[PDB]
Amino acid sequence: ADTIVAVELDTYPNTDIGDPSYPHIGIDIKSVRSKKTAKWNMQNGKVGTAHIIYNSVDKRLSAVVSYPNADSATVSYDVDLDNVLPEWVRVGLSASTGLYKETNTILSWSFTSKLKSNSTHETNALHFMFNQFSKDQKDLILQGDATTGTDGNLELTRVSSNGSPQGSSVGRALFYAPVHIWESSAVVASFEATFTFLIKSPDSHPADGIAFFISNIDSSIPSGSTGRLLGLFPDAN
Amino acid sequence: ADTIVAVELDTYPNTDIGDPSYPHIGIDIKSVRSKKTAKWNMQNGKVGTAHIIYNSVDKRLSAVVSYPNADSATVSYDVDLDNVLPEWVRVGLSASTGLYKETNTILSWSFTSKLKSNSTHETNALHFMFNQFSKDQKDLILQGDATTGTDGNLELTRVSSNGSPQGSSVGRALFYAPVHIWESSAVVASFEATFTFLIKSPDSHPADGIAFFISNIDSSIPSGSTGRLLGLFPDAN
Amino acid sequence: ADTIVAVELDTYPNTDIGDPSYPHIGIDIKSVRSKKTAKWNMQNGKVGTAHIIYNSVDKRLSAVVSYPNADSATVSYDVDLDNVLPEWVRVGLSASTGLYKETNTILSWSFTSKLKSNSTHETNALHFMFNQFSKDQKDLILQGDATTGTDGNLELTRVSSNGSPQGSSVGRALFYAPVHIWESSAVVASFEATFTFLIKSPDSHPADGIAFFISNIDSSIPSGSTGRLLGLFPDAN
Amino acid sequence: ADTIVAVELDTYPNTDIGDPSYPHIGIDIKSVRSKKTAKWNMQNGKVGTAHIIYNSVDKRLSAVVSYPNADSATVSYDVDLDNVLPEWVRVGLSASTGLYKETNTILSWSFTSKLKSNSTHETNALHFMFNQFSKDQKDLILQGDATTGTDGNLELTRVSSNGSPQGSSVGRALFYAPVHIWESSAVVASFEATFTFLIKSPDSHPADGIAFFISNIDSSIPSGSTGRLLGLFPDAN
Repeated sequence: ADTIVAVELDTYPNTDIGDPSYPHIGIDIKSVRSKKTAKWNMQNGKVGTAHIIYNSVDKRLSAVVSYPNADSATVSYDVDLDNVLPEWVRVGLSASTGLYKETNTILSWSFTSKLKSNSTHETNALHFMFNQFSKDQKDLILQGDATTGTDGNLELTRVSSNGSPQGSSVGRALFYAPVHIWESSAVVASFEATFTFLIKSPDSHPADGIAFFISNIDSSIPSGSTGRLLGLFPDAN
Repeated sequence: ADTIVAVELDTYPNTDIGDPSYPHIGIDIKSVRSKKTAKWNMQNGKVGTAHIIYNSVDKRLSAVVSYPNADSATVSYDVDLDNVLPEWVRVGLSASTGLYKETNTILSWSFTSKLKSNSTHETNALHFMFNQFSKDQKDLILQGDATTGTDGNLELTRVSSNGSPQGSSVGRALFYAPVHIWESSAVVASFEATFTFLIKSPDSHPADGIAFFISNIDSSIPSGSTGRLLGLFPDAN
Repeated sequence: ADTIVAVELDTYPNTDIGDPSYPHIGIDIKSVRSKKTAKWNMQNGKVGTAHIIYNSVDKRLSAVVSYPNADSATVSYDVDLDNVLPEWVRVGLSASTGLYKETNTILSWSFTSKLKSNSTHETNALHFMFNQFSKDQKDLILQGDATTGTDGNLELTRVSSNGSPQGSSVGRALFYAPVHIWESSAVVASFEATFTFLIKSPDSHPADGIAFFISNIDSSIPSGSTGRLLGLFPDAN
Repeated sequence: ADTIVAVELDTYPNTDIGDPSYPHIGIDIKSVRSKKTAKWNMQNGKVGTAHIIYNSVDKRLSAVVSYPNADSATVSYDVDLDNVLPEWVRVGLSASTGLYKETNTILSWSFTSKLKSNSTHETNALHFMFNQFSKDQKDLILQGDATTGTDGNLELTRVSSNGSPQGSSVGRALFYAPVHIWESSAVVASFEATFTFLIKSPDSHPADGIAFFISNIDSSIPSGSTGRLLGLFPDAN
């Protein structure tokens, strides 16, 4: 029943559901079948960085993903988020594995949201930055297999003692406080998110991916959303 | 049972419990009997601004209160907050009225918290800014008589339709997300808070005050904490 | 010879050079003949707010202008700033009067610029905020008739002792430090500017306007750029 | 003739001028003879981080220096900066070598300054962050042997082609824009600086150190200020 808007880092393409034949970054609006995609030259075992931006004037959701010493990949999609999401939402990170696997490690995550009203100097804002995750992270709602504190990192999916990633795993982390993305008097609403990740797999075909998402505040992991469903969607429709 | 650290803007001095004979700003550490106070030339009906700062290196809690076109009042107290408060806390605003009354209106509130670890570029941070309050403020926990949306403001205590403040009222507003003020690897922890208020009363002796406070995450208004207890303390001890 | 990109608040339309028949907001790219315009319901004597945003991924310059209690005006233009401006630029405010006049008062101005590289956590940033201007503002380059300190405000054009605006006046204020808007390794470059202004005139036809601009670092007021040229352009071509 | 306030990371103690017998961090107020010092367990070849903080209410300059996986060193000194420095200043980094040497590499540098007035919401601020230095850094004033762009870093002292540090070298980098640290209506003025450095030397006795400093805007490297004088002082008095 959840309303999901997500930017996915898809490591394992599922050609049967519309995905192109290569790893890619995509913009999902209420469906795992990305509205827009871009080729992503994913690097197994390297730390990458994803930047997501949006503003209510342009109504364009854009994302850039890069690795040090390499060219970046970019994808954009024209979408009015006020027509898709509710006034109050929660933001988070999600990841999954299935028959194929990979570590879905988050080393840092920052988010800034601003609502500027027509009143003079009337700016509402929220900003959080995690460069370090502790074992008891009270400002995060951890769902599924997600855990914090392992090396000061956030492990979205299960990783065994020896560091090996596990299959059929799903986990998400949402910021505790709801985020206001629309107000009747707002002249401009905008946000920017940044996260660094480490996707590693002993396999030649790692899976399934990581996604930054925005949802209704009471969002929970849908049943059997491991694998291609990224812990965000109930089905492949 | 709550653990309270507060900076109070005391409009009605209670000489019977140690308060000096004039309105004052004070620093309360687990007791309504301020550890330190400073004369405050309170102005009925004018908008004022309070700034509170602290850092774990200096271990000094300081606050400054001012009104436009006037000199400010300042108070400081040497206190190691790690020895008083738990690792995770919630921050908020509290106010009360008793036999004497006043409006306890908050027009804006900002807070910034930073935890810097010994790891290179390892900074965790939280920042929120409210310059406008809407009727349904989901990122705030409103307790007691506190309400939002009235003129885009936060009314900590009850105010009737005609704008007149009510007696025997108590209310608090806490930010939804818990705040991390200590971590084993932190080299410096600091915060700064700023809020603008409007205290107005048709009476010559307005009461009782507004306080910025930090407490255990599950803090609630103590029984019969109206009046001099500022919705923070269970007794005058 | 200067390279100018500007967002103008045009109070006096010059139909002879292409302007629509009403006050408007426009986006100027190296010419006073706006590439794009939008109707602006200017209010004589009221304080307004302008917000300008841009990012290198979307390559879209957008601006929103509003007044309290009123609907806002918005204008956007698709332009790659890297193809127009040099790597290093200076940002500022400009205003002019001619036969017709108005006060071109700036009460506040903020600017944030970010350059994010492909290196992990490699973010360069610049941010300044002026909510108050002092008589000797060393971090601003004042050109022409611009002065600071009058009521803690920045007066872009000459205003006499009695508060009356003067005709045939031109002035600009640029931030002292050059701003970096492009780097070979940058994956995303973005900026946002906000300023509050007070345009007042004893006349029914106030003139000429205020503009936020970006230019080459050594930019100076072109000869005879009073009136319609806004202290930015050498001619009306 | 310059007015200097500095926080030094002294790698080579000069017992003849008062320094303790070990590497240390010190707070210098117009003299190379530190007002206060603290033992610093310097690590040759490791990247460290220094944090400096101050505010006009407490009038206490504090600094913390740390390395990953190690305990930090801290030093504080009670000093009213308004009684030492002029209203407008420039901030920067300085370093030197003499008969003994070391690399004085800066990998990142951030600074935030705030001036809060008694007027409602009257906050002036300046913030810059360098996580990357380019060959032509126009927003920095480089003095002496200082250069940028080498590996995206700032080399305060001369380093040859093969990476070996050179002796008798001195260099400084100041932020281009002057910084306002006092205003007649300011109720609180504060700043915080953070920089990461890499001090490496092929020698067992590296020298001489790095210092974060604040000075009059027109400050220049004093004659023969190599070695123990850190490019900041004209003599050892």
